[PDB]
Amino acid sequence: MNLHEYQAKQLFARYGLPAPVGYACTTPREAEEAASKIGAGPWVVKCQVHAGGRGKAGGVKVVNSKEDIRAFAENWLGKRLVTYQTDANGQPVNQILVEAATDIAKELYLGAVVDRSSRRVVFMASTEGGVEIEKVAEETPHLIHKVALDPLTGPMPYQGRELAFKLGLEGKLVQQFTKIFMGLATIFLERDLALIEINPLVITKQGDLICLDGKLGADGNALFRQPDLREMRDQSQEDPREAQAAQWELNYVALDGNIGCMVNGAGLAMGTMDIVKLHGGEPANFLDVGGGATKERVTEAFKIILSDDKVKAVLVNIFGGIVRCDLIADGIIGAVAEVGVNVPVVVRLEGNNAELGAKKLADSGLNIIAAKGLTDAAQQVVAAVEGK
Amino acid sequence: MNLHEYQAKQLFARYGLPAPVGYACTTPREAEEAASKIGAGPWVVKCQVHAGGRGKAGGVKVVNSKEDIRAFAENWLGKRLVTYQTDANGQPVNQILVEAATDIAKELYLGAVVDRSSRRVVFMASTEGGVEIEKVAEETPHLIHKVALDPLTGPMPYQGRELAFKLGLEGKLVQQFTKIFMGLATIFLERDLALIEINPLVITKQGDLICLDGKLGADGNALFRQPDLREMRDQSQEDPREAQAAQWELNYVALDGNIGCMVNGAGLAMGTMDIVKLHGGEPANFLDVGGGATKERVTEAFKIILSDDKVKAVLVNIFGGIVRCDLIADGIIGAVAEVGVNVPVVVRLEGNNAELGAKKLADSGLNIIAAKGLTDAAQQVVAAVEGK
Amino acid sequence: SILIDKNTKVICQGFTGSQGTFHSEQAIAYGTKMVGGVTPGKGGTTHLGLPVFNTVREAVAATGATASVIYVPAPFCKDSILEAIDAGIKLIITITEGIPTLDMLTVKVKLDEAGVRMIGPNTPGVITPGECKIGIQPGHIHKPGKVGIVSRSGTLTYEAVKQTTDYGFGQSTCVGIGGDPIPGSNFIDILEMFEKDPQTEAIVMIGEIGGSAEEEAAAYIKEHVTKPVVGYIAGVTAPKGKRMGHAGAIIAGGKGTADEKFAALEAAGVKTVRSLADIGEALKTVL
Amino acid sequence: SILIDKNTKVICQGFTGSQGTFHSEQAIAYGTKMVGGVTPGKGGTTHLGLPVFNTVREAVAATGATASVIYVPAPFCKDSILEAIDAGIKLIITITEGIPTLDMLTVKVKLDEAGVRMIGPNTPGVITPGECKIGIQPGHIHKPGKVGIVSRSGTLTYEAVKQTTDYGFGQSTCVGIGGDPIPGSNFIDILEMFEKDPQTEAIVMIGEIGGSAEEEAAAYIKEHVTKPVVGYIAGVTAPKGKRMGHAGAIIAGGKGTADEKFAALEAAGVKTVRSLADIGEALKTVL
Ligand SMILES: CC(C)(COP(=O)(O)OP(=O)(O)OC[C@H]1O[C@@H](n2cnc3c(N)ncnc32)[C@H](O)[C@@H]1OP(=O)(O)O)[C@@H](O)C(=O)NCCC(=O)NCCS
Ligand SMILES: CC(C)(COP(=O)(O)OP(=O)(O)OC[C@H]1O[C@@H](n2cnc3c(N)ncnc32)[C@H](O)[C@@H]1OP(=O)(O)O)[C@@H](O)C(=O)NCCC(=O)NCCS
Repeated sequence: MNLHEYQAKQLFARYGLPAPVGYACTTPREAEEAASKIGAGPWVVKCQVHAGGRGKAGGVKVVNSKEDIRAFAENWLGKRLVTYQTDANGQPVNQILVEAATDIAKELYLGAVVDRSSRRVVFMASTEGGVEIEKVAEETPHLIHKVALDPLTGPMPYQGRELAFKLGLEGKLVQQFTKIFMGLATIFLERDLALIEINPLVITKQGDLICLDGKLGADGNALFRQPDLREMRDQSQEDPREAQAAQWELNYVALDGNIGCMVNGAGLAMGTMDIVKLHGGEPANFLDVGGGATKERVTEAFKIILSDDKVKAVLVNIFGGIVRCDLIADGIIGAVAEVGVNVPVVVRLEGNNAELGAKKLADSGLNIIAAKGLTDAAQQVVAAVEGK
Repeated sequence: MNLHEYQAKQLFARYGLPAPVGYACTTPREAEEAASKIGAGPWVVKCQVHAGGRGKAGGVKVVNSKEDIRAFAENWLGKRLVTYQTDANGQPVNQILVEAATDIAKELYLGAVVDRSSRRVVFMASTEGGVEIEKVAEETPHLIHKVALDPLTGPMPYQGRELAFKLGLEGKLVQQFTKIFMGLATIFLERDLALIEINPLVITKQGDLICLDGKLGADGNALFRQPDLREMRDQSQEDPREAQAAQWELNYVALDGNIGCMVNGAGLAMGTMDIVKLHGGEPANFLDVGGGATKERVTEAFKIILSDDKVKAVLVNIFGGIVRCDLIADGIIGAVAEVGVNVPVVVRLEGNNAELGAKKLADSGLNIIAAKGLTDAAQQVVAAVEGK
Repeated sequence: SILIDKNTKVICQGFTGSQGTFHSEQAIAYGTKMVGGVTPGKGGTTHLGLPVFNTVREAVAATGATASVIYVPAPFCKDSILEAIDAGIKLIITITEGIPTLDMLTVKVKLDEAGVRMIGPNTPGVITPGECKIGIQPGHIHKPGKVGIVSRSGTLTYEAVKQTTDYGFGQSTCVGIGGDPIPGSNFIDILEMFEKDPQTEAIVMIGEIGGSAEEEAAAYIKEHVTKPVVGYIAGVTAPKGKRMGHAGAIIAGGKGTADEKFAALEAAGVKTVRSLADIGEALKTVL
Repeated sequence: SILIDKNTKVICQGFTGSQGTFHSEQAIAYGTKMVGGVTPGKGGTTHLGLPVFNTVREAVAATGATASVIYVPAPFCKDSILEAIDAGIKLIITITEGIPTLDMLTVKVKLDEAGVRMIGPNTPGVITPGECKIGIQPGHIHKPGKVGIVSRSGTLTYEAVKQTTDYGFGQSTCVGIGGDPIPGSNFIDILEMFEKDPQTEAIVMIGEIGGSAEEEAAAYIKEHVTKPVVGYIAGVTAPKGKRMGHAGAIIAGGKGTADEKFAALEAAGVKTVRSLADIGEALKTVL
């Protein structure tokens, strides 16, 4: 899960890393009052949404009057911010971070992820701050410096110094940089992060390092042992259906298309989406039923997939699982009636009672085709949305 | 450095491990007042000295009246406690630990050291609590269970459970034991301990694990990063000369003998002691001059070695070092006069100006023989104490 | 076959829990030589007619098992796996889903240093049709045969199992490397085993978005795999930077798309198939 | 000779500090191929006529050095050593005294896994008389020769150097394994190197109280060392449970006394000498 910039900065502060003085504000009044608490302006005001590119979308402004802070807060609170990193629906702005302006001398990049190829937490730094790290990696790889945290020793100061020197830092900036590396590495390990990105890590004109932005991603598989992070989850930043799906043991990711997919298995879910795409269809979503395809779960699955108005048909692809094919068929039937599924449903069943489950579907009289295998299933759902 | 039992128990408490309710008391009044703070007696009163075997020496009593607590405190405070683990001079009792009596159902042993053979922190547990762990290891090795902390992973619950099950623990005692293992392992690593010993780790009649005693040894090389432990040092528990030597960059350990030894080098110091012993002498001390054999340092060295009344001669064995032999000779001469060294001194010098330094000694007229090599040096100091 | 066979003796950690019970029952019915299980606190009892031990070392001493399958909830897996490595188990199959990446980061380093093989986590398991079944796969779709299957997905594996059974090729061994970002074993590890296994005549490698194990496997196959390989990568239509079910099914930093993996495999000479329904057809072609 | 020779290129970490400077000057005068040094913050300067680098990797890339000697205060050693291992240095000689045991516990595991050899810490160093000197020993007492010396003590080593030089045997290489409880290399490691070194005809093994490296070396020598070995153990008169200078010179749990070590070495057929003054005589006997 992602954290807001302000939450990332609170965490940094907690680890003694530096960030501008700032206040997360939920009302324009709090935002304007932040000004004098911060001090002399100008002040940076920032919409807090998980997505990046807020600057390009107008969600980050440097203003110089309480009146402007308030106007910006009034403009954004409760509104959705669309950036190149959110879908066209953007993300709700429920907090405006108001922080002190920072005198920027230079912008650096410092970040860390779990590198799967080397199977290590890898920190990377670059003098190319303020730019998407991907762009810099593509074009000036030689400008990206990396160190892998050694699982046996924990992060070491020489690694922080290595990056610091490769960035051409010198004097106290080397120690400051090393300290930031050590703290961020420590946060990464202790809070089970999957991602840290300080872009930009700024060298201020006064000669100090400061985290001007912060993007933190937590490993969701570790939240059971990260109670603090657990509470920081902001569900408003995600499609609410994902959380609904999850509390029902379904993994749902909405897509652009119109052919809903309900499959047991992440791999099969993606494969099913791909095969639907291959046969001319446009998958509307990924939905891995994971959990036992019970009547209740399948019903929820439909409710969730169907909450998307664009869905014109639903392809159910179930291979195996803990529920016999005929029970799944009964459940699909119950879901269809009970949810008032008014779209055509194509079903591909494999396992015990595949053909009997198929019969039950065929005999229900509901608009549900039992397909004969994958390809057929794909072709049929594709055909089922023809004209819709 | 060693910690007092009460300090060990405070640390355990800090790590959520369990110890009897107790108060470290510096006056009989504090000791008696501890009684009602603890509750209904009887109460265990314990002299706090670094050495073990306090029980056998009368330093641990279970009393049942405030009057007895006070009498015991009056009896021991400011007195020295001699146990089979201290020299005949014992250790000063400046604290009496007064704690709640514990209903003992069973005594176990749980301890940890850095095992040099396996190069791991090794925890060991035994059902044979209340007995010197060495005795149990000698006679019933099969009753000692061990696990090595993996440097890569940190202590793991399965290791605590392994010991717990080998101890035949069951039910909640397994979880309690595992928790204690995890906490003690964590303390070991975080505080840079060299040693933990809970003897006995008690299963109370109420069915709980409790640390009835605690012996903790800190790695002295790590005190620079253990500020809390640093402050807990109780110098009264050691021969004050060791600390004096150390602040002068000398490593001194008093022995029984009468031939003082001043050598640069731990290995050479021990070898010199051994060669003196081999040639019929009895070394009075180990003193590794380490630091530059300057006049000041050598002078201190003599003051320290000579503070022991039993010393009848001093053998100085210097091989190499950062100071030329003739300067060392001048310093030995200065020390001898200035310290008023009134005992014979035998000197063995090797390095630059060995023979000239020897000449300077011979020409000083002070009672200092320059020896011709190790064996000779030994024989001569041995002979020098003949009759004294 | 690789990894397991009719002689593999297996213990189950988490033996008495729901999944451990249910799937050990399945392994037992399949004829897998389950010889025991481990559930701290239940040592000395018997379950599914087999001894339950408090620790893996007790289990190993008592049964001689060299393989352990794990059905222990994610919070305790690192502990379970490290215990098994410590008890001398040489093959660990960790079914468990949800293990923190950082835990696996450390476990992987341990596994490699101790020379212990782990399949998983978050895997349906391993099956050598007709000889040994460890995991949650349905055993009545397999057919003792010649195709080795490695996959980051259980369900896709099943599709490929169905196809290779329907075409009569059958399977030598099916290995689910699991859907996590840092598995105990990767494609390259399993590929090398299939290349060296006489019973395996062809390999089906099934991957998906995220990471670069497939791309690396591609380079490996080109230089070290002589047997024909049919590849399938799921997630061509997956958005970037979004977890698609599997913790490992996420395209980070725009790298590791399905197309890049197909491309990489094509360039290494692997027979890829755009439709997961055509794996059997592609094998017929190369066999 | 072992470990180092006239071709060994060495960098010094802590190069610009007092001891690093002073002893690099000595190494330089001896003809040791010091090619550079590392002091974070002083990269790009020159010291003792050699380049100073900010990091070991810079030093290694610039000079090709395979060995590093460390004169870095104890609090920063773990960091220094791990840096050197990371920079590809294959031989680390750590002079530093006072390194926390727990730091060395971890460093040792690292060294062994990375295949990096470390001599030390808390060691006078290593010297192959006439070819290479790394450390703080006085080089004018040595004589290129045939006796290999391994010791947990610098001063005792010198005594043995004096004797083997006086008897004309000279030294192949003198290795101080250092006085810490967990050294980077132990007797067995160095012994094997001497056994395999044609230039070494006899070995002087000098130990002291504490631990069981000597006892293990004894068993090793009996079975794998054919060259004559003369042993000397200091601390026969040391009290138990008291540090005698060296952090490793302490008898823990009543184990590791000098007598036990002498006994163990005697039983393995090693020529031991009760007086440190008789090492030269004992070598004459066995040569
Ligand atoms: C591991 C998983 C299957 C466990 O689920 P589960 O069986 O319902 O969990 P349960 O609590 O019933 O059983 C777990 C058992 O492990 C035991 N356990 C806990 N820690 C243990 C340890 N260190 N060693 C051994 N057993 C341990 C518990 O005691 C419990 O057994 P008990 O009920 O006898 O006390 C589940 O968390 C999971 O990961 N499911 C997804 C599996 C999956 O889909 N994989 C990918 C397929 S492609
Ligand atoms: C290591 C030891 C020799 C250092 O002492 P020292 O030279 O007086 O210490 P100094 O502070 O003068 O020099 C240390 C240098 O290391 C540098 N340093 C610190 N961390 C470093 C790192 N990670 N990498 C490289 N250099 C580092 C410092 O910058 C300092 O140099 P500078 O003065 O140019 O800034 C000393 O602490 C020690 O262990 N002495 C005992 C040696 C011994 O007796 N061994 C056993 C003999 S048998």
